[PDB]
Amino acid sequence: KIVIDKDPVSTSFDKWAVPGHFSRTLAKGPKTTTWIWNLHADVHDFDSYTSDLEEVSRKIFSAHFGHLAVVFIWLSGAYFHGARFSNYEAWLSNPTTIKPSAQVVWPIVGQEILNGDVGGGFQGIQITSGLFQMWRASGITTELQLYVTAIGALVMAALMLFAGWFHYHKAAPKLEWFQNAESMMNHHLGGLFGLGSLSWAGHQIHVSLPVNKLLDSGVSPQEIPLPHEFILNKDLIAQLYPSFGQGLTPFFTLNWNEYSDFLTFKGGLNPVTGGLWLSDSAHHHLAIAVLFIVAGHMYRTNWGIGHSMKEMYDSHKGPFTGEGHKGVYEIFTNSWHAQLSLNLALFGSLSIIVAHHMYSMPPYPYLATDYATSLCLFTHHVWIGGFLIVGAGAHAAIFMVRDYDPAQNYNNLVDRVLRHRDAIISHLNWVCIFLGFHSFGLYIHNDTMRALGRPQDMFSDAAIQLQPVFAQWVQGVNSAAAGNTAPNALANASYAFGGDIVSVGGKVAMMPISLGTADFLVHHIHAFTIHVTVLILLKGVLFARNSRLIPDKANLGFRFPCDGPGRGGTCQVSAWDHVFLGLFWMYNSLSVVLFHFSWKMQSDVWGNVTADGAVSHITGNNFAQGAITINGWLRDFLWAQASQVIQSYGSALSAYGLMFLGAHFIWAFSLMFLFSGRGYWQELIESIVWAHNKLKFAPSIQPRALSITQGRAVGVAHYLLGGIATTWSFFHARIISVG
Amino acid sequence: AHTVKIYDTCIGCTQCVRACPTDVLEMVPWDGCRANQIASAPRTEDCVGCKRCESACPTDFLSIRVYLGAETTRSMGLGY
Amino acid sequence: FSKYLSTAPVIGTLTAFFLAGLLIEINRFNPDLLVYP
Amino acid sequence: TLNLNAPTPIFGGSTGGLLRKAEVEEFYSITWTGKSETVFELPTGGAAIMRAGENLLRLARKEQCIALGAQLKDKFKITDYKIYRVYPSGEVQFLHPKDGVFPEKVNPGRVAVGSNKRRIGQNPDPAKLKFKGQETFDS
Amino acid sequence: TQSVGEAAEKSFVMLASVLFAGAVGGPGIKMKGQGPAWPFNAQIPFTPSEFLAVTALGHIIGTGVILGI
Amino acid sequence: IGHLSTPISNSSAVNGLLANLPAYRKGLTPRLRGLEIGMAHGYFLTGPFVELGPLRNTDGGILYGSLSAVGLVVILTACLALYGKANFSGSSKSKDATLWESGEGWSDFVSGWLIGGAGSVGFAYLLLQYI
Amino acid sequence: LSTPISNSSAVNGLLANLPAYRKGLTPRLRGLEIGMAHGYFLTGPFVELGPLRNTDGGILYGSLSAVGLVVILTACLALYGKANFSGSSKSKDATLWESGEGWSDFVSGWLIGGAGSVGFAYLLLQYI
Ligand code: CLA
Ligand code: CLA
Ligand code: CLA
Ligand SMILES: CC1=C(/C=C/C(C)=C/C=C/C(C)=C/C=C/C=C(C)/C=C/C=C(C)/C=C/C2=C(C)CCCC2(C)C)C(C)(C)CCC1
Ligand code: SF4
Ligand code: SF4
Repeated sequence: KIVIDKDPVSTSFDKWAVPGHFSRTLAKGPKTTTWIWNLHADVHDFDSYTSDLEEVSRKIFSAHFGHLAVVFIWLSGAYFHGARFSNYEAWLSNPTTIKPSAQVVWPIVGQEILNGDVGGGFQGIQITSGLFQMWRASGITTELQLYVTAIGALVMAALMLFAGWFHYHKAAPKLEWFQNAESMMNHHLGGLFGLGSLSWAGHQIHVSLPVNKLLDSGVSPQEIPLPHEFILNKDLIAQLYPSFGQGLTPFFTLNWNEYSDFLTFKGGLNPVTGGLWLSDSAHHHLAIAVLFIVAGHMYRTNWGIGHSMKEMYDSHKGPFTGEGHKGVYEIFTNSWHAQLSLNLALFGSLSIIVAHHMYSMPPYPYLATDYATSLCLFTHHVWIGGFLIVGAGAHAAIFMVRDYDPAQNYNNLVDRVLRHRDAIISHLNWVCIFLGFHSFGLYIHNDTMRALGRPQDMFSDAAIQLQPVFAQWVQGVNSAAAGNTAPNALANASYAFGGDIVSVGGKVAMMPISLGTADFLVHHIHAFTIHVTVLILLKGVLFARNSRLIPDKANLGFRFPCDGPGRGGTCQVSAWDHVFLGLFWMYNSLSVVLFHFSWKMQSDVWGNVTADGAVSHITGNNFAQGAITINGWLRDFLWAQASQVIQSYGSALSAYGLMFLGAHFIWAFSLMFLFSGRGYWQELIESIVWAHNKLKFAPSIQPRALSITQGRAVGVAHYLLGGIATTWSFFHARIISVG
Repeated sequence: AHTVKIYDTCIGCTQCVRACPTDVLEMVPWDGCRANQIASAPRTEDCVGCKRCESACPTDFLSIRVYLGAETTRSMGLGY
Repeated sequence: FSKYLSTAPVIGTLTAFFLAGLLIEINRFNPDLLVYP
Repeated sequence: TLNLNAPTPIFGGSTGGLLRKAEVEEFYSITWTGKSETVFELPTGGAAIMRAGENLLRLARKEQCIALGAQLKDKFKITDYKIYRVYPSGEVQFLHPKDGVFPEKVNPGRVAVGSNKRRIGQNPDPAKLKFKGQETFDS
Repeated sequence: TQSVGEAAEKSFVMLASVLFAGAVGGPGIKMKGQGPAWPFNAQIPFTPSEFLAVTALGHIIGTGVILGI
Repeated sequence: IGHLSTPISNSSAVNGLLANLPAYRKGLTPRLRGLEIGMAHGYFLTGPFVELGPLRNTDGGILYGSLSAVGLVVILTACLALYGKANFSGSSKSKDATLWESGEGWSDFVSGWLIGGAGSVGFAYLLLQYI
Repeated sequence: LSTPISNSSAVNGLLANLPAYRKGLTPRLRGLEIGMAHGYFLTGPFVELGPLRNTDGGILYGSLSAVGLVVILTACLALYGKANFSGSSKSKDATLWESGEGWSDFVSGWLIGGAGSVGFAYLLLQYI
């Protein structure tokens, strides 16, 4: 059933003059200067002012369309700049030497050295986003195709923005339509996810597979036929993998083995291009198609059959759980914040899997050996992936203060988690400290025995070994599966577990990443910093309503700065300060993951292979006996590999060296806000608003200090911007030079 | 324990009394008019110094003031 | 409609636009204004 | 008068409540009468159930027996609650409402302890009570 | 085994396995206390009938770990 | 109540180890129940020192290694007695009068701990260097 | 016979909402969707497996066998009419299948629906 209100709010520019018209206290006017910061925080905080569960949902359904628009604007910005201001057509002629370049700089006051000698006949900034290998995978040959996508995106950008107008200002849906989660999962698995990969199978077979099989032979970008010509001409396509002469007729008599030529299970790297065989990804997305379509006929709708989720959670209850999942379906239909937290966790955690599965199984042609790009899609999606988990911890806490109800949730699983929340945290507290001693303290042991000249006493490979036997048995059994347990696979799932090396050009696409004592030592640091980031974020969710210290933390709101200096001091008791605290730990958690990844590849995995057959890597296998101490981590990774970012002056990398200093600046600026407090900086306004009153021009909006949380929030927002953009500039001006 | 003083600028609004999380304060009859009321702190041994009280006095400069003093088990809010 | 143009952030960027727009054309016009000639 | 034992609400849980301090010094308790079978968030975790009662629950501190009442009276409209602080290991029974009426309301007979008959800038200076045991903020 | 023997360090694997057995095989025995009792009537918090099984279970688990490593 | 009712809280087969250890036990005198603790913690403490030490491959590794094991215990019976001076100011009488609530046998616990804390320690040095 | 697939809501939806148990349909039209269903796949076996398959002519003759069973099945649907409904004797329920009440057009609703299926399904495999 689809029930609608027709035009609840019309098209007026009249409310645009009143900022804070959505709210109550801010639709009256500012009296201090914090009212700007009081405004600009709680704009898109939709249940802060709105009480109507139906109307608060209609805003969210509209605003997603606008967020769907701004990606499409941004996508067209990639697709438009890919045609005019790129060396893309030249790059398809030669994928090995010429670097992917877009964002050409205007010829002005000195930034015209950033349009360096990149290749082709071109001058621009060498980019590392991999759109060139995403358009070479998509089958794009001419530069006209990149143009028509951009307008083709821009019309979808405009169509999405009109649809957000159409569904709130014109046709607002109701809450009984919103709460139909079972029909929503049926379509989102069926339409979006089932027909997602099926349509991409519908692209990749008829479009990508011919023109990318030809470019492996590499006849010419111009001499490859246009993508519509492989549907018109029946003879032209069936020259290669000749099953199209049989048509859809093996597909319609269930004799599917006649498509063993384009819909296959090759399973390796395409040795000319270093990427995944696009035949497999056609069979992948076809198997993903049928798996998701039959996943979408599962939930109950208005045709009687199906699983209904209020029936499944009930009678999933055991003796160690009491009521089990009674009422947990009633949470996720009644609270957007509980939905956003779970939607965020498996969205960021998903993207870290994308970062892991893209460097070890490179999906794209000439993305693997282009070390400028194969690094930068790991470390970007890892970085996105940690920020969403911190957002998953935030809205989980916001559910606890404002949306969680102990009336409905008696003796079920949110009740029994909250009723043992010390046993969770204190055992989590122990395993945090246990992990810090037995991972980081194994470096301080390793620091000292090298400083004291006792390398028989450190933890190394030629020393007291800490062998990762579980990660070597898993790396063994996955590398000996093509033929035993995966027979129809030709080679393994990846060459990262085991097998021979592969080269494209003169550079290595993939080789088995080995795990010794130095890899055991770093993998527990990851396990340590993830458990602390859990511990900060988990404690924020669990103690969000009350604790032993404050019994009404639920009354003081999600985001309140302190309860004052009482009880010895209660500075940062709120759940928001836990999300504020976990942000640096997620900064600490991920930046060592990147430091593990970007150093392990350069010394052990990436590098230049001889035409004799052996590989000389970039930083030269130093990760074995150098990475076990901090001084080796400082010298041989941080000090040594930053030699190209501070020597970037006078070259086309010179914008990176400014940012490597420019992010060192902002990171220092953030320390001013975290280390200080409000009641100092307020009283410096009092002497200064004295002076602006002194010369008879004082602002009627009287200035005040920033709020303590805004002092906290600007201290972390400049910390991350100062810290990640340092790593952003370091990782760029390292791997553009040596790769 | 903390010291809680109540100054003579109290306007008997009762906001402070209803802000204390441990019930340290109460309103008492005032004799300057025999119609208004002033706040009192008969149980300062339970004051934790949270300062929620002072955040409730409307007057431009507090009628109730919390001066942190000797700390104790009760004032530190220990359940242990 | 023009009352929306009068508000704080739209005028804190469009006057930030032409004023930065003045410095940028005069440098493209007249490069390296280091000393008063 | 406490009436211990009054029947506690049917709970079964909470690692977070009434630990070893209660068996060496000064635990607490709160008494009220439940006018339904409604559920409420405890200061420990959340649920108990309000009985007919005679509803007593040995909480941890004073702050939790005060913040329960400011949660009871708003949600469940019950202003009959009668907190305590215990016998032998504790100090004073019936800590609230100390007058029988709620001490946010005004009542004849109370004492004005801790009143300063001045303004706060009208306090003496700490330069003026050097090596003098008179408190600066005290009358 | 840097300070001991090669066939001496098996005895730590075998004797841990008797403690690994009876720590989680011990609380699984439903009918306990059936005779006989200890030889010198030592009032000890298990029976020799039960404890012989743990040493038997420990001898099987220890054979699995020793041959497993 | 105060505690929580899981299906495994206060289970029998873990309580049989709990109420029969020589610190929660029934009839042992505080000279003697500190011996069974000191015999316990001492025998394994010469584990880590003799196979993980500064010198491990010498005459010489079990001997010197096991000096530090009894060299650790003497810092422990020190830490036991500073706990005795600071928790038992005159052994102030408390709710149970265990060995642990009210003291009454603490320097019999302390002296009992040091007997096996040197006795069991060298016994392994007998069992490691010889046998 | 009461557990579990005689009693489930997944079958009681599908059982009732077929045109032999559906309430709203008429005997010309509920013999039609019954006729449209069984007739449509009946061309399936013959065009793949017949007396001759590797011919022109394998789909023509396969569909020509397909209407052959149907015209016997009009007779079998009418000889269940001419035997079970002799004198149009009622019973204690009197649906379409208990007593007749719609049977003279139900034998042709199969004929319209069954041979209308093979006339439909011939132009999918042989043609288009
Ligand atoms: C089922 C998971 C899945 C996987 C592993 C892939 C893999 C791939 N996709 Mg495909 N795709 C999928 C489903 C998937 N697809 C779906 C559902 C859609 C519709 C939204 C698409 C639409 C699509 C387009 C338009 C394109 C690709 C492309 C590709 C290739 C590029 C690398 C990449 O995307 O990162 C790998 C991604 C992941 C590892 C995360 C998977 C995310 C899904 C939602 C997980 C679903 C959960 C699943 C049931 C359980 C797995 C959990 C976890 C292990 C992932 C790679 C072979 C590109 C290509 O053609 O390259 C040549 C390309 O242009 N995909
Ligand atoms: C590099 C600086 C630094 C260090 C060493 C620490 C250390 C710690 N943080 Mg902290 N943290 C830091 C910066 C640091 N943090 C910053 C900048 C922030 C602001 C965002 C925080 C915010 C933060 C939060 C929010 C939390 C922590 C927690 C922790 C503890 C984690 C558990 C652990 O590993 O215990 C083991 C200890 C170590 C690994 C420290 C090094 C010890 C060495 C290796 C051994 C000692 C050698 C020797 C014996 C020393 C004595 C010698 C002498 C007596 C002779 C640990 C003590 C968490 C916690 O408390 O969990 C229980 C926690 O939740 N920190
Ligand atoms: C500044 C004072 C100081 C001195 C002189 C030493 C000396 C020593 N330390 Mg160091 N240590 C110190 C402070 C000191 N430590 C501090 C402050 C820390 C914390 C950061 C450490 C952390 C540290 C560690 C982790 C280790 C040492 C070890 C050692 C020993 C190496 C050689 C050896 O074992 O011979 C071989 C000889 C023996 C093992 C036996 C020697 C005699 C033992 C110590 C005592 C025998 C019992 C004795 C009769 C009574 C107890 C002595 C006690 C009361 C003083 C050497 C005895 C290593 C060691 O072997 O520990 C024992 C070792 O692993 N130290
Ligand atoms: C594996 C396992 C386990 C176990 C472990 C443990 C618990 C161990 C311990 C053990 C131990 C810990 C042992 C002990 C032993 C001891 C000994 C056996 C010693 C001896 C001693 C002696 C001999 C002494 C005496 C003396 C003295 C006192 C003086 C005089 C002289 C002499 C020398 C005689 C468990 C169950 C947990 C669980 C499962 C797994
Ligand atoms: S102390 Fe403050 S809140 Fe209390 S009555 Fe006086 S002015 Fe009102
Ligand atoms: S400081 Fe806090 S506890 Fe003390 S009286 Fe004021 S509000 Fe109440």
